[PDB]
Amino acid sequence: RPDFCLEPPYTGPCKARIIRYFYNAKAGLCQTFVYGGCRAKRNNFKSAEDCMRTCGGA
Repeated sequence: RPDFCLEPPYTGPCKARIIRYFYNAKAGLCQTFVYGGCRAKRNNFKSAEDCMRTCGGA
């Protein structure tokens, strides 16, 4: 698995609130969180599917 698969949910400096998903290594699966709306990191997906296709083990 990559390193980015373990990044924290970085909302960004934007004060907006947008439901996004991320691989959460601290749970071991793809989960939802609130994201800001700028400076999206690698640890940021549009669905659990897409997260899985990207980083879902193998």
